[PDB]
Amino acid sequence: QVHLTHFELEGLRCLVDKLESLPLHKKCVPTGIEDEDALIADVKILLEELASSDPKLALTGVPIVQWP
Amino acid sequence: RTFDLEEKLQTNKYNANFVTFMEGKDFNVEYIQRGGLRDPLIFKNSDGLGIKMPDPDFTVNDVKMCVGSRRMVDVMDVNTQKGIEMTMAQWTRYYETPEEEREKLYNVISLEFSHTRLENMVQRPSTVDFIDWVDNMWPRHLKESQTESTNAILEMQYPKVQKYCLMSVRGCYTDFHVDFGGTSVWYHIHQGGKVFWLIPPTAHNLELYENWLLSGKQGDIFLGDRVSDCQRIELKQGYTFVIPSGWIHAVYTPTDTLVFGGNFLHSFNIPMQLKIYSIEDRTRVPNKFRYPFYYEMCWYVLERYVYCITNRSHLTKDFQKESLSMDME
Amino acid sequence: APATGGVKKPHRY
Ligand SMILES: O=C(O)CNC(=O)C(=O)O
Ligand code: NI
Repeated sequence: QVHLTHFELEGLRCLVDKLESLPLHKKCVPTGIEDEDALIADVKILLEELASSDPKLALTGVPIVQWP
Repeated sequence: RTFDLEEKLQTNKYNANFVTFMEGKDFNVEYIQRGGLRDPLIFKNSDGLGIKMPDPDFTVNDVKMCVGSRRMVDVMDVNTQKGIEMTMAQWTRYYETPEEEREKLYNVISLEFSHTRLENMVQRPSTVDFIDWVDNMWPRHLKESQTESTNAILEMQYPKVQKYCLMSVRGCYTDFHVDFGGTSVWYHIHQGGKVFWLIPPTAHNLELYENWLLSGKQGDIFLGDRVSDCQRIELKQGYTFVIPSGWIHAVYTPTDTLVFGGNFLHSFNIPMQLKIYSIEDRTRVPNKFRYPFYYEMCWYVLERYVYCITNRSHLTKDFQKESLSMDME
Repeated sequence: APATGGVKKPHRY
């Protein structure tokens, strides 16, 4: 129902494949993250669901990620 | 150094046109969304950028009184591109020494002045604030906890790379490089001027770049001669420059100059940001010249995206409670 | 002797 830019979608696919495939000693899972694996899984679903985002509707002029 | 810098400044051969000249009112998040911040940008004028700078006649000694006389600073020995270290009082004295009396050429490009008096005297372009991963992704309460104004890694609560004061004497050269972590760079000429050489990060050029670093003939090969298309371009006093991720650049200083700028990761060229990180890995760059907490920040980027869209948190209960408390301020 | 991070500098010669 929201529209990301392909820039982002492809970025976030790159990031998830990256982070997932680092070994334990290089993964750098930070203090605030609870379950990385559960995070990796949710990212992948999200990307499936957003794979069909419209390029023109993504140009909202405000970022998806903001503090409320 | 075995190539003639002066011909590199005099030749017409670096005649690519990669830079888009823009008005500040047009540099917004829609532009970023639309273009991926892929292009270098020049704002000849600061209108609509949202920047804030110090008094126009601000001096190096002014900088030192804000950051402290005894603050240790990284300096670059121009001749060797090696790093040394001195106090800001010493640096200030070098900088105030007459051209003909300075034995060596030294450059400072790495004074990060956040959490000092200087920090509130400088503001980046607004749009950067909307996209910088530090601001939008890093747990806020950690960023806010930062007290140390130096870059001591042990005291560092977030990737302290946002606000840098660069101070360069006539003659300074910085050889070709890419900013750490594939960070993008905003860069404001307060007094003086700079000459930049720009190479786009095509796969091919990044291959040459890495090979060049691994070869160690960096004093011997002017990298811009090794590529199909390179642009040399002058920034004048009051210009603002933005450099996208991965862009390979060198910089010369034709006159004593003061510059405020800084570095930032963003959500719109992640593939490149990862490419550059991996080049640093392979070429074995010491940690100290790298983006602090790189992968940690990437984990927080993922958590934010999943949270902002789906409203499912993957932060600990405590971290979630710290964020709620700040939401209620 | 405190180790630093986020030092901007190209490689040496
Ligand atoms: O100005 C200089 O000597 C070098 N500066 C940079 O490379 C930069 O801030 O990205
Ligand atoms: Ni640079």
